[PDB]
Amino acid sequence: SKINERKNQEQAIASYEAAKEELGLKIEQIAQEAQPIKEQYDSTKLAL
Amino acid sequence: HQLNEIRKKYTMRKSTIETLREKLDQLKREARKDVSQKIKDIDDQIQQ
Repeated sequence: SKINERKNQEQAIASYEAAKEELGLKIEQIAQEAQPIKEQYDSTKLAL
Repeated sequence: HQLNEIRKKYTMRKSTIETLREKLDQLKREARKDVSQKIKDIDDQIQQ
């Protein structure tokens, strides 16, 4: 019974780890796309 | 004894649903406690 509880908990932890790796790649790409927006905002503020 | 083991497997399935019910109870209790704490913290931060 405890092995089954540990197995489902480990499956949830593995799903969370897979989500963490994919979300880390997603946040990395989101930051890479966001940085040009910040640069454009700074340029617009300087021009204004 | 194999038939008794099949009945034991049915009882173990009942044990697994009891383990599921206790896990659901603890999960709901921890979830309500954390959500209440988070709501109170968010409200305190908003008030601040």
